Amino acid sequence: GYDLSNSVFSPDGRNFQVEYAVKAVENGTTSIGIKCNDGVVFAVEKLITSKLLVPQKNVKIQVVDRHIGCVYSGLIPDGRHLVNRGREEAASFKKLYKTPIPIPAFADRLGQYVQAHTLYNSVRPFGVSTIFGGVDKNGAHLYMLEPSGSYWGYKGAATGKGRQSAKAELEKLVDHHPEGLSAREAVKQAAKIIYLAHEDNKEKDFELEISWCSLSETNGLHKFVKGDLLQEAIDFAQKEIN
Amino acid sequence: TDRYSFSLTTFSPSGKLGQIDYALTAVKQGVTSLGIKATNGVVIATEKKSSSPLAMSETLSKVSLLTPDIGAVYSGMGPDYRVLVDKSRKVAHTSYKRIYGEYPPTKLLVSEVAKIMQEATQSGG
Amino acid sequence: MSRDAPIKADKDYSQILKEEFPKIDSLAQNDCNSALDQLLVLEKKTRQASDLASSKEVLAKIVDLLASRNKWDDLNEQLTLLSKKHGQLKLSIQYMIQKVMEYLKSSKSLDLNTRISVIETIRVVTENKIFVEVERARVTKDLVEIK
Amino acid sequence: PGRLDRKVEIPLPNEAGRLEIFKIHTAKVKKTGEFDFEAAVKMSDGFNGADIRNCATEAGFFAIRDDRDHINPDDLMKAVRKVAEVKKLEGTIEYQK
Amino acid sequence: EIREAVELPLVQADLYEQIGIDPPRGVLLYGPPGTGKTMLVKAVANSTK
Amino acid sequence: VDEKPTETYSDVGGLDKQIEELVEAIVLPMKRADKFKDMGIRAPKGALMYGPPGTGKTLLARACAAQTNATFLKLAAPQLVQMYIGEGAKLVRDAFALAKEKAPTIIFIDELDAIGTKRFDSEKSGDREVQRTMLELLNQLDGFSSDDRVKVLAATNRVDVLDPALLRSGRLDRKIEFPLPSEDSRAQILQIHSRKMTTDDDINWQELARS
Amino acid sequence: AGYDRHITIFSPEGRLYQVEYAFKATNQTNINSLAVRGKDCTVVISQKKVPDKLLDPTTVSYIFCISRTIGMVVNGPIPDARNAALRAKAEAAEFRYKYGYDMPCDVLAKRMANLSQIYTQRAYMRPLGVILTFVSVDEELGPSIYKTDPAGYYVGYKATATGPKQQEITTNLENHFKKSKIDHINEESWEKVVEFAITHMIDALGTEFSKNDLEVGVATKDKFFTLSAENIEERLVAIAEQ
Amino acid sequence: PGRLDRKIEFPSLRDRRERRLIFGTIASKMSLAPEADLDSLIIRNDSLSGAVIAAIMQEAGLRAVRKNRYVILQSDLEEAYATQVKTDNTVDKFDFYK
Amino acid sequence: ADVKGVCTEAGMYALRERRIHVTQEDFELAVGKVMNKNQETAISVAKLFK
Amino acid sequence: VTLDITTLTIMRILPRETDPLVYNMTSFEQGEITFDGIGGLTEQIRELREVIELPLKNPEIFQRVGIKPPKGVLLYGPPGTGKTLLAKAVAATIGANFIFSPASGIVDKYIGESARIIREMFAYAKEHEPCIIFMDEVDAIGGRRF
Ligand SMILES: Nc1ncnc2c1ncn2[C@@H]1O[C@H](COP(=O)(O)OP(=O)(O)OP(=O)(O)O)[C@@H](O)[C@H]1O
Ligand SMILES: Nc1ncnc2c1ncn2[C@@H]1O[C@H](COP(=O)(O)OP(=O)(O)OP(=O)(O)O)[C@@H](O)[C@H]1O
Ligand SMILES: Nc1ncnc2c1ncn2[C@@H]1O[C@H](COP(=O)(O)OP(=O)(O)OP(=O)(O)O)[C@@H](O)[C@H]1O
Ligand SMILES: [Mg+2]
Ligand SMILES: [Mg+2]
Repeated sequence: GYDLSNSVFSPDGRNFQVEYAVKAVENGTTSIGIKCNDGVVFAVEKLITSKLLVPQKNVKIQVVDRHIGCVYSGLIPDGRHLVNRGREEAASFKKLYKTPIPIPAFADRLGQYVQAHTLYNSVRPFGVSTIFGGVDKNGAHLYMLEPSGSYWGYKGAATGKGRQSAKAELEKLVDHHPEGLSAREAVKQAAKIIYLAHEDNKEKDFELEISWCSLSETNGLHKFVKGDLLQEAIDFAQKEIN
Repeated sequence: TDRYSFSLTTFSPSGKLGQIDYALTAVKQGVTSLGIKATNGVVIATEKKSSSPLAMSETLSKVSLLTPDIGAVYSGMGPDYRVLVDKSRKVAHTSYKRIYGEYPPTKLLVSEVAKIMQEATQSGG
Repeated sequence: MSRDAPIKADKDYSQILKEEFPKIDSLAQNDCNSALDQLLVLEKKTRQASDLASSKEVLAKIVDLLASRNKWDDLNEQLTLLSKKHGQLKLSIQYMIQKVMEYLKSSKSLDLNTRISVIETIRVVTENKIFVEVERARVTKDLVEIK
Repeated sequence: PGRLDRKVEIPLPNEAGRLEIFKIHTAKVKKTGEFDFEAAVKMSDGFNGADIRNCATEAGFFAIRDDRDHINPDDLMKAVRKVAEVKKLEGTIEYQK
Repeated sequence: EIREAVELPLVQADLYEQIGIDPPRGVLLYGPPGTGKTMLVKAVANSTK
Repeated sequence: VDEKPTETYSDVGGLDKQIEELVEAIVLPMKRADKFKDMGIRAPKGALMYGPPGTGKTLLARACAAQTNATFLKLAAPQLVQMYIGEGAKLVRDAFALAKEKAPTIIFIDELDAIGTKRFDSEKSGDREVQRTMLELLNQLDGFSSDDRVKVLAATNRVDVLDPALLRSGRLDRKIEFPLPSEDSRAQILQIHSRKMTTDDDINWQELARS
Repeated sequence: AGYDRHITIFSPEGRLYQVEYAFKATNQTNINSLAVRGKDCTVVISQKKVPDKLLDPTTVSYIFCISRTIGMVVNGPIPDARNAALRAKAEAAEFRYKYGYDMPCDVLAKRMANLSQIYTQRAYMRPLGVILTFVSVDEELGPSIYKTDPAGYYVGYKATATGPKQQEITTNLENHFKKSKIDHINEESWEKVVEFAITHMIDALGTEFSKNDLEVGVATKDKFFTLSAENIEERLVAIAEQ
Repeated sequence: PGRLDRKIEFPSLRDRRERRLIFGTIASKMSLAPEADLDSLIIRNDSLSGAVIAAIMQEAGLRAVRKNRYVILQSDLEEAYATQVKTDNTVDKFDFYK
Repeated sequence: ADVKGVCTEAGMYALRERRIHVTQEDFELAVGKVMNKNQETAISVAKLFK
Repeated sequence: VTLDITTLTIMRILPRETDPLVYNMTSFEQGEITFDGIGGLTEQIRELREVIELPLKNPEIFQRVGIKPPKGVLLYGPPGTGKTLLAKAVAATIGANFIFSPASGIVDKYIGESARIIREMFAYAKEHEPCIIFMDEVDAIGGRRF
């Protein structure tokens, strides 16, 4: 019984519910966040379930404000509620203080919302991990938010099934470039480790979506990488894994 | 939501109310305090205790002031005493220093605080 | 650590300052003190492996100081400081102290000079109880002979 | 206690405690020349000490498939993914004094 | 309680008899065995001899 | 052994991936025992076979162990449960002693929930009698050598009921799942039964397999 | 009933086991702090640990600025740390607004304390599993440390430590003020109190520290600052040259 | 009764003078340092059994050989306490029910 | 139950004494030993065992 | 002592009886490895020999302290972690007398026969001393009062 809910406590410091929420996020697809010098670059592995689908017509990276990219894994519907909530909170701050929200401020807000869902009998703690960042005027920042309401700064973060492949390769990238790398050069890097993170997920086929927010390419807005730039990334990675 | 408005204190099958039977044991697991009533005065005396000896004890109070004529002293729980001392004072001002513009008699103050305990015996949550 | 930038930079400096070790070495001829300062700044390392390397530069250099008959007093104070500075890795410094005592026995010096330096050196390692001890007994019996 | 005075726990192999295990086990096998373990093993956690010697055995299967006689880091990086995957079949949960 | 129970009928049984208390019987010691039950039996045995 | 007939791979319908793993896991550390040694590794101790009932777990293992020849020991896990201890427990003891003489041999335990209890925290039950044939199993599946050539195949209906001391490699190292059939696989299965009886010549095996 | 510690209800022993379970969960970050009162300052030192190279080291933090005079040092999980950081900020705005001077630390100890009681009196609120150390320098009470805990109990301190290995620190502090025979070190400058603090911590925890493994917060008169890794580096050399 | 009359209880709880003797008899046998004190063992846990005081002192005597030293120092004696501690929330220095 | 253990306690007190007689003072102490025992199993409802 | 089967006289003294079971325990140690078993958990290897190997070589260092000579070890942990390998390595490296007992080969059908082995296996341990008694993967008689 004391292993069933969130308002319970147990004399092991465990609160079994919340730990079970990580297990939800562990069924998700790989999502990485590459922190570069100029901004942030997200990419998500998007499973192609069937050849019946209409392709490139589902976005798992949703914008909050005009400058904070948000991409999440775990329960897809559950995550859509958390993003809607952070779009309310962004909009409240934009009115009350007439500037686009800082990212350490966006962090406070979301952080509070999921923490809330471990203190009542009548709620369930959300089982999603978010990865969100952008450019504000104090510079680019990146945050990963655990379903437990835990978060930290990050020069590279990931979550998903293929968080195993992805993490080791991010170590490789801070030891390649310990003085950082360009946001343009990092499009090709997000392609490379999303492809490698589909060797823990090779029972299907997938589509790669890449988006960026960097100061120096997009004027500090959260945009998608699209057209011919996007296929250069696909080819690059495709040839390394062959 | 919430739906804790059902009583969490109930009669016991054997009679007596279990939760108040539990609470009284707890008073005898605490510190010790006593009071002697004299002809020309009243005294209360109690022990000051802390986790470690390197903690202060002047920043802690177990004899607390309700009115300039009425002090309280407890035995039982520290956290639970702290809140009720504040509520004791709040109700002493709002219902007797606003409506009679002075401090309440001891019997009258006693009774007020006995209602606050009472709704901690009745109702949920 | 959180950056790997210290690692590339530190290791790299170690190899380069072997090539700039002859330029230091001629310079010690004109003024030792200035050369000392240079090798002293070098051995400020935030990366572990490089400590082993940079301490070797100082061992060749101090041979000239030790042989001299005023400058070895100054040498005895610097050994003290090294142990204190950060710790700097507990393998590095414990290899140097030995290599110095070893050098003393081969330099040849006054009965007096030998005694007094040794007391200064056994004293540093009184406030230690790591690798130090092995050496400490050996130079203690070297000193017993003296008295 | 006093029948049983010391209670030693050996926990699961640590972050670079796996790396120390990897080095004795790569001596045993035939290998190309591998000392490029370090990144991959830390972030493929889930291994007990016996499963390190199963990453060697399963890498000598990935090796058999290719028709190779040596453990390659190409064989080894497919092996870590697979070994991890088979143990997530059932969990284990244990707590101590 | 042990010096009443074990030691007093060994030194002289008749102490009981003449007051007119009939002697207690058997001793059960209970408790976690870490409590030094066993330890006490050995302590008074070396002592009574 | 009695010598159980081989059913080969041609009375199997589908199950290509399962055969490939089965030969890989058990049969080839025996035959290429030289190359396991040349490589420098050790053989895996056994292979777990698990997945939903209907997939011909028991059928596959009999057919393939008879085809390739290796001494096939027939043990059903409930037989280890006995109300005797020191005689029921002694079938386990004599089952290694036998097996090390007749080595290389494959010890096929059908079901592994009867002695493969997840429980080892038992409260007030005769489950501490059951687990003494689980414990004695984990001892001889440790080397004190003369077990490097003795293997285990195990079939089981569910794999969520196994002991944490059978999650571990050294016991059953390779862990094979039998999946629900596939489009190609279903069509095959139907043709293997229907070979036995007489059909008309207007049959289409794809039609039945779509439907 | 089998329900008897799912809610904050007394036991046959007359106790709140539920609340005790909070104190077994104040030791999960396994960070340790020690905080000492100088003569005209307060100093609090805590450990910093990062589990990976891939976090940003700056943001990892446990010493949270509440007022510009009241620092707050958190032992126990960072989700409940934040919720505790927020509530406190709320009361600090609230006090200035209605009483027309900045919040006293003393008063923050009782508000956040009474709030804790309210979480163990509702039968649907789970208490924060954070021990807060509040450091301040007041002019009306002098330098003070107030420790609240998940029960809502609190007392003053002459020095205090918190953390799982905090018994060890208690030995150092007890021995130290036994020799001085006074509750506060007679030292007129904050520098040498940072120097003292680190020394007892090196003795107690048995490990020497570095710049990137420390986190230091200092309360002076009328301002609260945190020192960066660079200012901490200076302090460490000067212990060696005493 | 008539087979078993007496029931001699042994309590683990004891009292504050009896933990002091029991620490004190196991310290009579072994060597200590002047650093070491028996009086810092009272303020900790207040429910121990006799075997686990013979146990801590023994475990301290192994820790003693890893420094290499034949006098029990107070560094050793506190670390031994910290292993096989069997911590309670009914004992002194761990309460809020005061 | 209480009075049989009062009578036994007076003769263990006279046993300690080492005099044959039972004296009236033994019965001041004895009455006090059982009445004290009776209250030490009811303040937390502790059994006659561990 | 021997007896005759028709005169019933002691003819001569015989050495002690020694169960047939316990010679298997003295002749399975196989799975052997050096001082080092699994690495990076060396710190726990060194702790083990504090209790076991250190009073074996010199009881005279536990005499200076005036503590009881250390004995008794419980090894417990998550599975597969070389608890069982370490046990084969402290028998190999020191080379002190070993058994052994699996949890469930000392269990017998006949009662007062399963008491017999384990009593008589401590007896053996006092002649062939120093001795290490490795109980392996005990959960069989681990059981409570029930
Ligand atoms: N009062 C004490 N003083 C000194 N040492 C003690 C004390 N109590 C117990 N010990 C030690 O603890 C150990 C256990 O005590 P003892 O030998 O009496 O067994 P026990 O508790 O009856 O165990 P079991 O009956 O299960 O075998 C002994 O080594 C004993 O000397
Ligand atoms: N690949 C196949 N080819 C032809 N028939 C098949 C095939 N696989 C299974 N079958 C049929 O299904 C039957 C059931 O198989 P089997 O008993 O081996 O399976 P299992 O999954 O271990 O189930 P259970 O153990 O519950 O009986 C076979 O006897 C056979 O008739
Ligand atoms: N640390 C290690 N390095 C290399 N091989 C190991 C290591 N530990 C265990 N193994 C391998 O695993 C096999 C079985 O594990 P072992 O029987 O020694 O372990 P255990 O932790 O007591 O668990 P169980 O008793 O359930 O087997 C060994 O025979 C050996 O090949
Ligand atoms: Mg005993
Ligand atoms: Mg084992």
